[PDB]
Amino acid sequence: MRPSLSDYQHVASGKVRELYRVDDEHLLFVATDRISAFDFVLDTPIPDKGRILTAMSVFFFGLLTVPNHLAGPPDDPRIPEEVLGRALLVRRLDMLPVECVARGYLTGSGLLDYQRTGAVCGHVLPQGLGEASRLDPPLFTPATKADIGEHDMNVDFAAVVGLVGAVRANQLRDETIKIYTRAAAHALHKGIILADTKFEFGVDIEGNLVLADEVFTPDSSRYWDAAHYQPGVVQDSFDKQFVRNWLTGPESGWDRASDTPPPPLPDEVAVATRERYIEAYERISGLSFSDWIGP
Repeated sequence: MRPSLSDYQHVASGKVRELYRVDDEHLLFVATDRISAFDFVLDTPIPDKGRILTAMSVFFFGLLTVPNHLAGPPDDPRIPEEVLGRALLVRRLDMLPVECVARGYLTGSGLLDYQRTGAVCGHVLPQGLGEASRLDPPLFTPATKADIGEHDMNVDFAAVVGLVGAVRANQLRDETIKIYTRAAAHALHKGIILADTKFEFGVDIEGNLVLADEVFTPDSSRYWDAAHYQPGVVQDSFDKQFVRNWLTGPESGWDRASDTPPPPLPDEVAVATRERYIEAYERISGLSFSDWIGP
């Protein structure tokens, strides 16, 4: 009753997720409890973070109408007991080499590019925008993965055409904006702003576009509390602000500008952070995390 994880072949690790081969046409997509802050994977895990983000991704896959890479239910017998609730059975796709990012608000590298050049990913914007400015319409701001440990590189629409084809590039742009708009409106209705989001897509055997990776997690998207949205200043991270504040506060003993690895988190900060994840999940999904499956 359920295989061991050791029965599958590890094929890729990210900082936070792992991928295993199940057979020629299926993979096991595993979320860990690791958390990243200031581009460091922290020493301290967040309990149940992997299960909560898996629950979130499954919810949004269900909410969206577009084809996705899920290949079975969250309790599929192919999933080992050890990763139950934080692993998904998915179909193998030919992945497209584009980070498909939508921005509803101007922050991070999008804001920085604008402040440097007046444009973001080929979009020449109005003068006078700033931190957390609302963008209307939302922008397609594609990026490509760089070297290990390097940030993704922002690129323009012509670069996407060169990567995947002219018609496919149009399709990626249209789908990215459409599904971001739907999910952002849903979340905002529940009091959470999805400020931006990153998608990865693949193509199936028939040439069909399929949404893959994870969707609208607080790792793939900037979550903000709508009740405190204030254009012109930096918005708190809904999920990670307790972690960021402790690390840069007087108790950590850590100098962020040293680029030395940060120290472990207090247990109470890790537990509070877990609670923020559960809060975001339950408010967005209308479901109870106590009903989500586990070992």
